[PDB]
Amino acid sequence: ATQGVFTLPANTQFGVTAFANSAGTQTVNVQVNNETVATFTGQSTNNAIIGSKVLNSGGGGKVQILVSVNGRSSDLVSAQVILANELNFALVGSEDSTDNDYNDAVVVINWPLG
Amino acid sequence: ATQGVFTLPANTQFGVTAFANSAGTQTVNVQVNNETVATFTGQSTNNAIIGSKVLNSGGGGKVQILVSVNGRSSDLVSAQVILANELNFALVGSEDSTDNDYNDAVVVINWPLG
Amino acid sequence: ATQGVFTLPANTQFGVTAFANSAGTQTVNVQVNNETVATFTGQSTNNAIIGSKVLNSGGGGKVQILVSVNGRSSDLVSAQVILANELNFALVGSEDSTDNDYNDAVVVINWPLG
Amino acid sequence: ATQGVFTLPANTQFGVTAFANSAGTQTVNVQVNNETVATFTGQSTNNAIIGSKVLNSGGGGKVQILVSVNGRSSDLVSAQVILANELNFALVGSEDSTDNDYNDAVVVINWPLG
Ligand SMILES: CO[C@@H]1O[C@@H](C)[C@@H](O)[C@@H](O)[C@@H]1O
Ligand SMILES: CO[C@@H]1O[C@@H](C)[C@@H](O)[C@@H](O)[C@@H]1O
Ligand SMILES: CO[C@@H]1O[C@@H](C)[C@@H](O)[C@@H](O)[C@@H]1O
Ligand SMILES: CO[C@@H]1O[C@@H](C)[C@@H](O)[C@@H](O)[C@@H]1O
Ligand SMILES: [Ca+2]
Ligand SMILES: [Ca+2]
Ligand SMILES: [Ca+2]
Ligand SMILES: [Ca+2]
Ligand SMILES: [Ca+2]
Ligand SMILES: [Ca+2]
Ligand SMILES: [Ca+2]
Ligand SMILES: [Ca+2]
Repeated sequence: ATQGVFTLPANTQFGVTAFANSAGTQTVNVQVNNETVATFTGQSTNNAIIGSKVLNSGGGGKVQILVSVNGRSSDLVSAQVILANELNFALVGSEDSTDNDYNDAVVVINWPLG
Repeated sequence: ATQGVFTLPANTQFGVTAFANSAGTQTVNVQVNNETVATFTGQSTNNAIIGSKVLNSGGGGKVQILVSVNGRSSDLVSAQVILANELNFALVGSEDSTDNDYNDAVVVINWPLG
Repeated sequence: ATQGVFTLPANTQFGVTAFANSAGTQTVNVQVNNETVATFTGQSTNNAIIGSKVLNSGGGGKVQILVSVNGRSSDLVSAQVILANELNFALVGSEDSTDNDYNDAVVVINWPLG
Repeated sequence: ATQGVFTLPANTQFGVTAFANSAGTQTVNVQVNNETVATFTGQSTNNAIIGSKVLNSGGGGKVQILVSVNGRSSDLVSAQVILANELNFALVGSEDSTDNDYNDAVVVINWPLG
């Protein structure tokens, strides 16, 4: 199945934060309604934050996360969880190799903000 | 029900990251096996990161998040989600007032690292 | 926080299924747009299905689960999870006593159908 | 990523329930520590329950769900959600055709029981 794609409510501010846990340098691409709006590039084997930004979901609400290492697309896993029918988390893990820890880049999307 | 309490595998490193979205200064206490190991204090209405640390779950694996604003306990909501039977997110939201956005402090715990 | 309340897309068919794990007879009330549309009454200490029905979320999309045992409201826990940005689960546990297993009535809501 | 594989606590009773939403007849295979312990076969386009059993997780706690239609493996999506650090749901969807609704067989695993 496709992973890393989420439908947010329209015109909503959201946070996106990425962490790295790999020998490989991670590139996280964030798209909103099919346009790249953020890029995080970094490397850590100890969960360093490689980016955190506030974005708007726009008219369409479509948010897509892609992860690559040296140009190779990482395999993604994702889900959305809603707490108290209002607090949302869109969650991504990614795997750049074959150990299947799925933490090589970890991406957390959160809304609402403010 | 009690919220903000999670059982991690023993002696395992985990990331804890807190975000703020409130007029109130947030205090996030992180306890491992019933002892405070970290406290994050900060203020933001724009999802600023008020703390991010790597911690160890210790022998018992018990991790508890408590949130307060000027000595008043916030109401917590939480859940744990596991992707691909391997990547874990323990998620906390909190409410310090009456609008019920539950984002006033948001805490994300992730494991494994590395 | 309020638990057991979920916002579904309007005019959408959904499944609701309840399981019992308690000495006490469970009465699960399902409200759609603030009107009772199903009542499941049963008893089991071994996960018997006490109801499974197809319902419609109607104009407003509001679904609420309440559980009582001998007329006393059980404490609820809940969350929603979405897989592949499409497959939805709204999940409820309930506690009728002091052992905090939260499984005394378990309620699973799933959509879409068909 | 591999989907439909879950680690339960050892030697633990759990519920497994399968629902169908497809023109295709669903065959759901349940394995405990790499051996089949149940098979559910049925058809519905209205969320009928095609199986519900109580099973034991065995010494290793490994539970796997596989779904096929007329011998063809369905694509799976899955996650586990834990409420109140106690109440567990392991969730599977599956897709047998081209519409990507992932509901064609839906499997819910719940524990603890009792
Ligand atoms: C080469 O493998 C990459 O780096 C290692 C240090 C591990 O983090 C592994 O999960 C990652 O996929
Ligand atoms: C006074 O209320 C607090 O501050 C506001 C600016 C909002 O973030 C609200 O959610 C928060 O509870
Ligand atoms: C009296 O307590 C009720 O029945 C027992 C058999 C247990 O299922 C317990 O969780 C439940 O709350
Ligand atoms: C042929 O397609 C199968 O049957 C249809 C009635 C739908 O349920 C579709 O999701 C399913 O994959
Ligand atoms: Ca890896
Ligand atoms: Ca890694
Ligand atoms: Ca608030
Ligand atoms: Ca707020
Ligand atoms: Ca109980
Ligand atoms: Ca019980
Ligand atoms: Ca389908
Ligand atoms: Ca279908």
